[PDB]
Amino acid sequence: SPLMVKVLDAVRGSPAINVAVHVFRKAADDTWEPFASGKTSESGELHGLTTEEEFVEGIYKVEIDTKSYWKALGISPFFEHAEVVFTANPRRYTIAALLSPYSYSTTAVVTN
Amino acid sequence: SPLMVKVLDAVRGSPAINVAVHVFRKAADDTWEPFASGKTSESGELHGLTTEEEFVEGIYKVEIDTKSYWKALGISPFFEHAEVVFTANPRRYTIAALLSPYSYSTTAVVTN
Amino acid sequence: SPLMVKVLDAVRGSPAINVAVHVFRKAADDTWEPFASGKTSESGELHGLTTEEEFVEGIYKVEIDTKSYWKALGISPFFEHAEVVFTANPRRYTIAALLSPYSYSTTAVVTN
Amino acid sequence: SPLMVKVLDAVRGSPAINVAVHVFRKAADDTWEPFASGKTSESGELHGLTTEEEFVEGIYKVEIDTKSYWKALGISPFFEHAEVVFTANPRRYTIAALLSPYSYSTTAVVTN
Repeated sequence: SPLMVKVLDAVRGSPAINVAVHVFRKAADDTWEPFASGKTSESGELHGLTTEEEFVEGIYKVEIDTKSYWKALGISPFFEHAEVVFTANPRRYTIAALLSPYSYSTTAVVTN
Repeated sequence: SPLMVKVLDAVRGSPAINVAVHVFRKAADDTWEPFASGKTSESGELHGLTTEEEFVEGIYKVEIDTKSYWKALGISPFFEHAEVVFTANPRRYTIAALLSPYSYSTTAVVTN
Repeated sequence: SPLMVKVLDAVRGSPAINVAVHVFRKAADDTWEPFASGKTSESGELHGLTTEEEFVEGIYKVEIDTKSYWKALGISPFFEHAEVVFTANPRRYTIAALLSPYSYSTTAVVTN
Repeated sequence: SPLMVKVLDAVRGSPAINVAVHVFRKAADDTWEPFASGKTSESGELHGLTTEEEFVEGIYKVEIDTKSYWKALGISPFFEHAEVVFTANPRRYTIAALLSPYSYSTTAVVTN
């Protein structure tokens, strides 16, 4: 998958497991259409989101839903989800995210 | 204003000046309606976004548009904007954001 | 003070109050000598650390002690303190730090 | 190695390659003695730092030297190195760091 997402938990010092991630792609009419989605594995990583054939040039939004994640862990968080927008046009993108109930950090690692 | 936004630049080590910030509020029909917007001042701060009368309970989205900010500074960034969602229901909220072309961090400071 | 330190708590979404901050300056013999220290106020800010006369060119280390901070709040943290080194030679420096038991972020805002 | 270090570059959106990392362990006399060191590989990762036999309980400091890293890339950074202190006593520790010339973030991921 040319797009991968990795999520860590800053409160517990662990991979964030079973985090829902949704990806959208901007359509010709300026709407966000669902493109791909998944849940992080035990390693905090989300593999197999998309493929090189499907991941064409475009404007993409990656949404990470934190509310459900924190609640299963017994936390009611302030930040409920985080979103980031970028253009695809190097050809492997990793979005690495760090989660806390009142803070998020996201970084793009873009490689060959 | 019960909602304030402060933005810093991690590349240049400065307040991020003239950053466009848009705030949306989720409507009864689950749509994001425009609620408030502004640009950061020389201090990187955005004051007067809203008021206690207007800032009622609800689900809010704060969007920070980085593309225009980086371009005026001669940078074409990878992350184009960042969004965070939270519920309003302490009664002063500060969203502090740190900007880089490949990274964003946002933190909520919620006080009385 | 040409050097200011501001600390936020990412777990609780608040200023980090009463955080001990120590500043060292590298001596001619390559040793870190105590230069200035203080505790953050209710706003999470540490004012009056030093003065323009005292804050001469040099290599400085800012150390932020998190162990005592987290314990008073009932937390036994993994990261016990964080340190950053920079050279002083713009003329107001703010070190802004964000604290979690398993994570720290520090940013320099350097202005006139 | 029960201790691993991974470093990313927030300016360029890449693994930070050839970053010098030094690890110290606090001695009986309260001095920081050199324990282990290495340089990050092309993946931004530093493997083989230590072993389970050598990595006994103690207070450890991980120092990441950014000055040399940024200069080879044509940057003269403000933050010259970052240090974090923790106690070892889960049994695999990953220190993940994100680098910018005016900002650093470090997170501990502690697993089995």
